[PDB]
Amino acid sequence: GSAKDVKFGADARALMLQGVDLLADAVAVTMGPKGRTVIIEQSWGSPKVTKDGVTVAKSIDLKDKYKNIGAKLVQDVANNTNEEAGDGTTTATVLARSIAKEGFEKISKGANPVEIRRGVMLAVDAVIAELKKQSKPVTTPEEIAQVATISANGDKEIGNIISDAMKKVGRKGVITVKDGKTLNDELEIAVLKVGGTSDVEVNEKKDRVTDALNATRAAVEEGIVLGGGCALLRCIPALDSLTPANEDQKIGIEIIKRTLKIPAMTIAKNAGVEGSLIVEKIMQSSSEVGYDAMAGDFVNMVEKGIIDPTKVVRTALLDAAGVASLLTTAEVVVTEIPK
Amino acid sequence: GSAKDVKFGADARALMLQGVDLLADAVAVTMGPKGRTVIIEQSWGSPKVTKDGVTVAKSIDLKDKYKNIGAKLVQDVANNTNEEAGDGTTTATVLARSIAKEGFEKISKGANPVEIRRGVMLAVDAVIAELKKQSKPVTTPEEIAQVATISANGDKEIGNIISDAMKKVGRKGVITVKDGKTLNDELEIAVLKVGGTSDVEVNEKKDRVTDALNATRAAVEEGIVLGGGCALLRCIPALDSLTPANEDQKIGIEIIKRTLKIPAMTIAKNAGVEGSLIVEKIMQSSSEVGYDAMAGDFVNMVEKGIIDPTKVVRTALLDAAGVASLLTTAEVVVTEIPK
Amino acid sequence: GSAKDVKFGADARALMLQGVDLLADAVAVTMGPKGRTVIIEQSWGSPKVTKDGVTVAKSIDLKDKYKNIGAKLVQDVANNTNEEAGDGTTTATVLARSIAKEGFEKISKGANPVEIRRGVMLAVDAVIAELKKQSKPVTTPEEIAQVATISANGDKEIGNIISDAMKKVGRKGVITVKDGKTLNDELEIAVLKVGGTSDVEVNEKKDRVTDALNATRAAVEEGIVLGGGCALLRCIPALDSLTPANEDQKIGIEIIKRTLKIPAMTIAKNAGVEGSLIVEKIMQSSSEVGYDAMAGDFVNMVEKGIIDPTKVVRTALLDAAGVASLLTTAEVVVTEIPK
Amino acid sequence: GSAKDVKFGADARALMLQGVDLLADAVAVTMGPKGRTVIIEQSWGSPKVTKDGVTVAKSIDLKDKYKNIGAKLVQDVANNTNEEAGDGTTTATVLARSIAKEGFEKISKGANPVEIRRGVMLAVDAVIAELKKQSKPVTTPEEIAQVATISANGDKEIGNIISDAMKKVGRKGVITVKDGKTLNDELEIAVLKVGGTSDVEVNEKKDRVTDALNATRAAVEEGIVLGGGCALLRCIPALDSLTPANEDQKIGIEIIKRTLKIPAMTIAKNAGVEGSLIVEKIMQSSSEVGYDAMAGDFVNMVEKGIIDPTKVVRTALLDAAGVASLLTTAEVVVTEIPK
Amino acid sequence: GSAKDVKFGADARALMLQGVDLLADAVAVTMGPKGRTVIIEQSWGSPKVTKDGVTVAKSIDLKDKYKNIGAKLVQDVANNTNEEAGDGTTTATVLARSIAKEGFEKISKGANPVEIRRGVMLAVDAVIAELKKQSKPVTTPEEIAQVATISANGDKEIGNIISDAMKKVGRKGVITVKDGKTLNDELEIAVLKVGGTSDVEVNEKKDRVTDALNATRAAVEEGIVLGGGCALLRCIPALDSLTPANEDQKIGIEIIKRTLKIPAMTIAKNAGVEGSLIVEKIMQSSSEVGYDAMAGDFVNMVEKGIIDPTKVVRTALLDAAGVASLLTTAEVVVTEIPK
Ligand SMILES: Nc1ncnc2c1ncn2[C@@H]1O[C@H](COP(=O)(O)OP(=O)(O)O)[C@@H](O)[C@H]1O
Ligand SMILES: Nc1ncnc2c1ncn2[C@@H]1O[C@H](COP(=O)(O)OP(=O)(O)O)[C@@H](O)[C@H]1O
Ligand SMILES: Nc1ncnc2c1ncn2[C@@H]1O[C@H](COP(=O)(O)OP(=O)(O)O)[C@@H](O)[C@H]1O
Ligand SMILES: Nc1ncnc2c1ncn2[C@@H]1O[C@H](COP(=O)(O)OP(=O)(O)O)[C@@H](O)[C@H]1O
Ligand SMILES: Nc1ncnc2c1ncn2[C@@H]1O[C@H](COP(=O)(O)OP(=O)(O)O)[C@@H](O)[C@H]1O
Ligand SMILES: [K+]
Ligand SMILES: [K+]
Ligand SMILES: [K+]
Ligand SMILES: [K+]
Ligand SMILES: [K+]
Ligand SMILES: [Mg+2]
Ligand SMILES: [Mg+2]
Ligand SMILES: [Mg+2]
Ligand SMILES: [Mg+2]
Ligand SMILES: [Mg+2]
Repeated sequence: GSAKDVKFGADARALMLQGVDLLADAVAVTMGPKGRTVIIEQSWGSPKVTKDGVTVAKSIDLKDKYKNIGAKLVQDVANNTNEEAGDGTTTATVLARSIAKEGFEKISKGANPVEIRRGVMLAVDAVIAELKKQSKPVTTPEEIAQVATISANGDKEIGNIISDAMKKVGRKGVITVKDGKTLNDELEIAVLKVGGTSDVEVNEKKDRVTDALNATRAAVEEGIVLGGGCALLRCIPALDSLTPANEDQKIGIEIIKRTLKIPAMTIAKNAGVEGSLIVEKIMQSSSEVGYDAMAGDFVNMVEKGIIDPTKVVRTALLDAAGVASLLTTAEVVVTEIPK
Repeated sequence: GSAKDVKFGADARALMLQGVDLLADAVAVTMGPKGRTVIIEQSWGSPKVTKDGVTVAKSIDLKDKYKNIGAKLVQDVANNTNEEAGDGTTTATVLARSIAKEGFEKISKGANPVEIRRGVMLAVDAVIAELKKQSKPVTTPEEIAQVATISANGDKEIGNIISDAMKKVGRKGVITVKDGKTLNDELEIAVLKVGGTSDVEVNEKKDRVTDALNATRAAVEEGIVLGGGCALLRCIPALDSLTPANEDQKIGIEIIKRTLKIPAMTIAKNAGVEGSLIVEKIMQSSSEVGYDAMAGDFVNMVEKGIIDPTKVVRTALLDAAGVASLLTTAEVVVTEIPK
Repeated sequence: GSAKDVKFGADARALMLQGVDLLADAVAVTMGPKGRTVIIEQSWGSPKVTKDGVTVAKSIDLKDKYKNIGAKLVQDVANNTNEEAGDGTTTATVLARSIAKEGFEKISKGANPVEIRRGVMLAVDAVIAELKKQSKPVTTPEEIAQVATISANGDKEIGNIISDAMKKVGRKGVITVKDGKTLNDELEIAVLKVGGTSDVEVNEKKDRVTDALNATRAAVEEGIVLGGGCALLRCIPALDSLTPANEDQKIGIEIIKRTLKIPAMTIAKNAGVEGSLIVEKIMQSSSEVGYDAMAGDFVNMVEKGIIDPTKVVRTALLDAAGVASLLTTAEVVVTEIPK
Repeated sequence: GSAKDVKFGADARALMLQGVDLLADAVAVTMGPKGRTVIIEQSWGSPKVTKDGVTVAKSIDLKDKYKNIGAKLVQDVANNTNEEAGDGTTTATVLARSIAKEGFEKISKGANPVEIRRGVMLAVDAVIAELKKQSKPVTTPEEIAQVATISANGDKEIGNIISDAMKKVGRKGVITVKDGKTLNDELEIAVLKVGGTSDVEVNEKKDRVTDALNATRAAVEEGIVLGGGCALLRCIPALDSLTPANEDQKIGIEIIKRTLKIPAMTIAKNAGVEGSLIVEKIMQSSSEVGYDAMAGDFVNMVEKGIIDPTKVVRTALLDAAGVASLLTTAEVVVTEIPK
Repeated sequence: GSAKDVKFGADARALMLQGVDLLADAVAVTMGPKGRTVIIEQSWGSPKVTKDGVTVAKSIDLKDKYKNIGAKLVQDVANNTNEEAGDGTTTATVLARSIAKEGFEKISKGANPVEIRRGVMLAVDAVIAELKKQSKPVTTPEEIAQVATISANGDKEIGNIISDAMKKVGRKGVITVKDGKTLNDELEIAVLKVGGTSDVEVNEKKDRVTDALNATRAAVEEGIVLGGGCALLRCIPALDSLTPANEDQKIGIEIIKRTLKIPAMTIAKNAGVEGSLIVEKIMQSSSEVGYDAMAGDFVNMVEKGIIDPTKVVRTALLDAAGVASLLTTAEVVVTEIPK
């Protein structure tokens, strides 16, 4: 009914990529241990300070229709990752942005983006198989504490509290988080009360505790892989083994291969160092060796406790790859007229 | 009641042709195996990515009144083709655009567009008779699988699932598509669950599965002709045999004869090659020989499985020809004032 | 109550004649066998393509108040002709435009437009008497078929269907038209189902079938005269016989005499030839000889079947003449201020 | 849903710092004995004249979205300090502004604001421990009178009335303030009636009496420290003893160390003298020696009666530090479009 | 002739003070060893980078008429100081700004600014007498080297070159500066060639060499006092000894007494430390002890070589005080209308 504006070819792709880049640049400043926070103005009260990828993504709406379409697709990526895992939304956002950019710049007159998407799906399936091959189950409560601490932005006390809750009520016991009226966090028999002074602080801490609980639930329901994005880096040889069916599938496989390095470079970049050199030295190093951004040095991640649930990284990669690959098949964009 | 703007002669025809060209150019980028997708912004939620001709056509509304009139007529073509067949909307759209363009360009002071329309109807009846003469019934389930795969953008798994459903519940059994909550497609006794990661992917896959089911229902209800637009190409000698009654009917017959080459040229164009040379080599080739765009070579279509239901192409040609021929008879266009 | 704008003399007449000319030029492109169609944008859905004079006239509303007054008067002419006959609206529109133009052009300081209107009424009464003298009753079903075919824009099948209906249910039997769900027209016992592919096509065909039914009902309720506007051309000697009472009545008689040639010239003009030469050759020819526009040659009207009901032409001439003659008497025009 | 504006890096930090500086500069003109008042226009009646920090803070709302975000955060600081103590809102506001300013000015590419916030929390915990170590309980009613007088802007009669009320109904007795209909303050058995001539005067006096009652309740529920900001100045050696864990924690500790001098400097500034010299001479002086701004000379605070509840200063420092340190971690600010 | 705008009272004073503050804030960032540079856009070529006070002052012209009047007066101060000394323009600018500010702030209905100006003149005469009493003549070439190095922004090579030139051509010999075509500075028999790479660098170095030569010429023509603004700080007791004749002269004497501390505070402020504490510790210290900003510690000025010509400081103080005191007598300002 309403009048529509139709955009063709690389112009619409460029506008959507600008929107995706804006949303992903806003989200990616909160990734890793040395990541900052984002203040979102709240209409009815005090602003909200958050380090969560999905919370930042869902709060960004753009005036331009095509940039808003791209932003909405990235929000879909982040929301799907949040609902199916509870953690890993920033990683999914950066992976989706990388895949979308790689697919957009590789579109030519003779290229077939549908077969590129197919090759992306096969590459992601291979990477997921490698990740499942590289997982190790959680056998000790210390691993649970390490996972909770890593997912709580390196907070020892949150991990200790979650480990105590899992010891008290069992590994599969019901655990919930409710805001506390005191300065410190406490545990009741499980119910977690979050300490703080203002509502913004308790909300940020509650978001981090919820992320830690979701991540440790995923880590106990599935295996454990290395942290820092190195688990995704170790799957490049799996893609090297695969053979393409045609040129477009080769393009998609190379897109996924280039994207697999993105989380580690983002984590290093937030730490103030050069991500490319860090990733190159990680790949040249041994399989057990990774990069600690908080300490800023190459260590053994299992010993240091830098580990991630394999479910979180698996679902983040899958959602980001699927949505971005579907996006790259675009040729025409139809939007409503901005009345 | 409301004030009206009245436009005469070739100016209104040019404006309506511009609207038709815009809508058809938006639609035609999704035709054939190497066709891209279209993102349509949704008012209430995430945008919709589709490769369906009728879905793209129905979502385009223009501000200019005359361009909107042309777009509405092309939307009528696409909607009628979708309702009476369930597939072939893009072919009907491109055929309607071609017929409208040729009819508009052949209008002179002494020309009679009504007799041109009559000649167009005679030519289309002859082509439909030839298509019915060239059909072959479906006798093996492998033909059903080939038809479903071709109508599902070359997806082997969709064709296999539909063939399994037809084996289990019979050729005339009740089959429906419902969105799945898992990663892969599954069959229940028939009900199809569509796999995916996000809603956009499952919606696109559901649209393709519905297209495949409608096309295979048409293919079992009627005969089978060659794919790739070659079946419509083989009917040119039938038009050569026909004799006109006057000059206007000859003009209409030549309009239909030139339009018959449009689908194959569009399919080749989406593949990144020159449509004219492909169509010429197809016409010089044997009757069984057609052009495979995915493989990009001249093959035997029945052996390779590039086949189409004759009902789909028949109704697409009929609807497009009727509506476009009625359009070409225009001399005056009356629209409402854009208050 | 509301503020009014008052216009005097030839300026208001010129504006009103501009409005009348616009509406009549829009309507007259659909007159005769070689007439085109008009697309009218519909607010709630798809546009409507029509060849009907009254349908085109009723859909034109002008922003300018005086042009809209003229257009409204021409719409009155067309609607009265449609209601009292069911056919002949385009002929009435062109006759009304011609009479209004000649009446406006012949107004001077000493001229009396009321006596000119009186002379117009006497001339039209004489022409109607001549038309009644020249009529011949319908005695054979072939005449019914010819009348239906002529009134259905030369469609043989519509005339055959209507003749079959009149044979089945009698000449005065109840016959109605309802839209069909199939490709071809069919008859039930009388109910007519109209075939087609899209709603626009069935609507145009329904309008033509309704026109044919109304025209054949008029032709069976009254006599038959020659088609192509020749019947109105044959009444000029009747006006030559008449003697005026004063100068103004002579002016009116000459206005009607010049207007009597309008329909044939319009039919020839839509055929792409010179109307003046065709009318002159018809007048120099024999009484039985007329001009076939579809064949583009001078033939015998009765033998070829180009015949019209006398009631349709009689009422079209009467309505057009009355309204236009009343129109030409204007000196002052009062309109509302365009707030 | 609504369109959002996203600002990155130091620009958003500068805008929020401008908003914070505006609100804190408005608030800080009312600190100390030589502080002025603020008139806030009331929509429904006469304006309100107040010397209360939270009342001034809550009444300032800025049009610019980022400045409004900063102002809202400072309002959160002031409101939390008012709710948890009843007094010390101006001190909390100035401390929060100072901490936010130093945190913003120390942000670099390699700096980690989260670890800076951690160091700030450690330093504040150390300062709170020192304040608890330096407290002395209230043992005499003269101390209650001194605390009430200090918190009532040096009003002897308010302190005398509150001391009489505490003698009559006990230290923990229920005491409330109600506006009086007479010129002078009176006490009933406890209910305080505030004297005055106009509603503005009685409102200002009621605000000061409520502040005095809350402060003396805190002073009787906890210990007593030196006034004039000297108690917060005496805790710098406690920070000197502390050792950092890394560079960012050292930055945070130095931020808190520099902030600890803010209240005394502001009190001196409102008195028309140089705050830096006063603070330096206070630090060089003995522990019991502080600066009397009303007398404008260095005296013994306990003997002169310049004392503060330790709870008020403790909670003001804690709230200001927490909220400001959370603010300094900002990198991206998302606001609504000013429609 | 041209229309005039007249401003009365404190509004014009505030506008002129804003202009003076703008110019002085621009100039004062280049004072002391830790002073930055100023880039002034040149109309005909590359911009000019300078650390010279008069060069920055003369390049600032304001659009507002009253601010431009204040800026023009400060430019007069700087130009007179440059012409009569060759050095000390920044000190004169900051002294003039301080005197103007205190004079403007101390104007009341009963105050007499003319007698305040008189008291300022007596105070400045007393300070000049103290400066002449505290001077010591140059007896060694090492003192010449120290003076040249101090006036050349601590450049050892410039001081060495100037000392060599004075050894070669005598203490009163003719010495000039000409731009060099080589990378390093050289001396010919005296002519100084300034090294560098581009014109901006050689221009900045030439300005510093000219400043050093003018300062050492003044230092040999007159005595030597302590650097860092300590020489002006040591004259406060001389003002303490003076007795006023009335209240306005006391106000002027206190204005000069407060202004005498400005250069040292500015030098400390440019070094990133608190000027008030540095000045207080300098005044509490011994007469020979001053503050080295480059080393950032309290040292012996004569031994370290931080010395200034007494003529430069004397003329800077005299010019600044005279012009600013004349300015403070303002009551009415008349400007031209900005056509
Ligand atoms: N100390 C550390 N050194 C290196 N990498 C780390 C460290 N702590 C966490 N990480 C990595 O940073 C990621 C956490 O980023 P986060 O902000 O939680 O993004 P998301 O919410 O998308 O998981 C984890 O994948 C983890 O591997
Ligand atoms: N591999 C192939 N090679 C050549 N032509 C193909 C191939 N696959 C499908 N086609 C042709 O492309 C058409 C399908 O286009 P499609 O996007 O479904 O348009 P529509 O929806 O109008 O049918 C079919 O008519 C088929 O003949
Ligand atoms: N083949 C023909 N040759 C010449 N005149 C024709 C022919 N067919 C129809 N006509 C004339 O054209 C007229 C029909 O015009 P039409 O579009 O029906 O206008 P209206 O609706 O006002 O009758 C009839 O009066 C008839 O005499
Ligand atoms: N005579 C005085 N000399 C020095 N400091 C004082 C004097 N009276 C009060 N103060 C200080 O001023 C502060 C009171 O400021 P106030 O306006 O109450 O701010 P707040 O409402 O935030 O406490 C107290 O902390 C007290 O230490
Ligand atoms: N190392 C130093 N430590 C302290 N003061 C210094 C040092 N070097 C120079 N100064 C002081 O800084 C002043 C030089 O400032 P400058 O930029 O030359 O201003 P101006 O051009 O007005 O003299 C001198 O008066 C000198 O006393
Ligand atoms: K994050
Ligand atoms: K399609
Ligand atoms: K007509
Ligand atoms: K206050
Ligand atoms: K300088
Ligand atoms: Mg996380
Ligand atoms: Mg299809
Ligand atoms: Mg008709
Ligand atoms: Mg108080
Ligand atoms: Mg100098």
